[PDB]
Amino acid sequence: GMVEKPQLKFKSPIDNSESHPFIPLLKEKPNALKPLSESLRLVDDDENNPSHYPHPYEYEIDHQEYSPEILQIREEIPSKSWDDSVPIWVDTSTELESMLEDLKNTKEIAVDLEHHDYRSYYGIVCLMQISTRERDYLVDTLKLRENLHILNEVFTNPSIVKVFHGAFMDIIWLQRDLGLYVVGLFDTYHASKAIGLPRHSLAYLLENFANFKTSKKYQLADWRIRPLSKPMTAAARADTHFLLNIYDQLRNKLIESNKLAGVLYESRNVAKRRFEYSKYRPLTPSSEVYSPIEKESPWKILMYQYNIPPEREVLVRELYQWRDLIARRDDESPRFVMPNQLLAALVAYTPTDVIGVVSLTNGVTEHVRQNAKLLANLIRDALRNIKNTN
Ligand SMILES: Nc1ncnc2c1ncn2[C@@H]1O[C@H](COP(=O)(O)O)[C@@H](O)[C@H]1O
Ligand SMILES: [Mn+2]
Ligand SMILES: [Zn+2]
Repeated sequence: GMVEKPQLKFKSPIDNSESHPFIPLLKEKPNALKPLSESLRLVDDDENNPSHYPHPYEYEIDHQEYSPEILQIREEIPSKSWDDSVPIWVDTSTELESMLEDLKNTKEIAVDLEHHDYRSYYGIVCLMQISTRERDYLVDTLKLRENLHILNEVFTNPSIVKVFHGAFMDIIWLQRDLGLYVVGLFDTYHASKAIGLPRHSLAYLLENFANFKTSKKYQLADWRIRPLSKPMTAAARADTHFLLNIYDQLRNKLIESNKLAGVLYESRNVAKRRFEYSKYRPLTPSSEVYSPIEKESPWKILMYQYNIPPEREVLVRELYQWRDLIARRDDESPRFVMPNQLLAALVAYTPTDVIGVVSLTNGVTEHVRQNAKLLANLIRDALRNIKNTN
């Protein structure tokens, strides 16, 4: 019901302090063209972007040649009958070792991930789905967070195609939490765009090429929950179960129209994307680097102007910074700690005692309840500074 925070069980404790640029969790580097040595270094300051570590597989992604059977129009392979097998649950190092052995014997695999960001500061990968032509695997990325790095042997093997649909964030999530990278990517989203299909979503593809109606009733679900519910297990399996066949049809159509190279180019760039803490994000925002984005109100005085008075912007900002520090401290998301509507509510009514803060017509969060005095003090200070100054 309450769902105990899975972070508590991680072997390596999370760090939201952000005292340095992101450091790749990679310790071993298979399918390497350039030693891991030249990898873990640093790219000292510059106007464009401040000191940071580079993408450990950037070289191979540019140099590693593609498997020849990707440039060939081949007979497509139908997805396996859904009922002919059960998804294989993987949450043990041994189960993980056998799946790995199995993945090494493929020409291509379909991959997907499920993520959670409400009860975590940066967020956490809760599930990984991997399909072969024969079976569907469901990987518990919470319980095997520290072990999953061994999949790099396949995820970076250019001889095996890894099919994802719109992997722009997956690539980010894979390195940030599991130190996994991808070399040999084929993005079906970029494939759909190149061909010019009317719609480019996974759901559109599943409905038209696999006759599977999808449900947006899980892109808001809590993937941290163990065990997975039947309907959630089915929805996760569906993201990769039909993908290899969709891959065949799109690949062939691309070759047939001479647009494959462009898709592979687009895919290599999705794979080269690097993760960095907002504190060290490059000045000019680009699609080559990902830094945490605020899923809420515009930094400081929001545009959702709940009729936010003039003199009350210092207050607004202190609330924002306070919220962020607490979120980072307890490793929670800002909205869990205090949603903008509530932050706005405090600014609008400016309660100055505990009673005023907890009885806010809007209702209150646990963090605001536990810090009611601090907030009432913070607010009282803000007012006094107003009546004063001018
Ligand atoms: N519509 C959405 N709103 C919010 N988060 C989403 C949405 N779609 C996907 N996500 C997040 O992205 C993860 C992967 O979704 P997908 O790319 O559709 O497999 C989910 O488990 C969510 O954490
Ligand atoms: Mn996905
Ligand atoms: Zn999914």
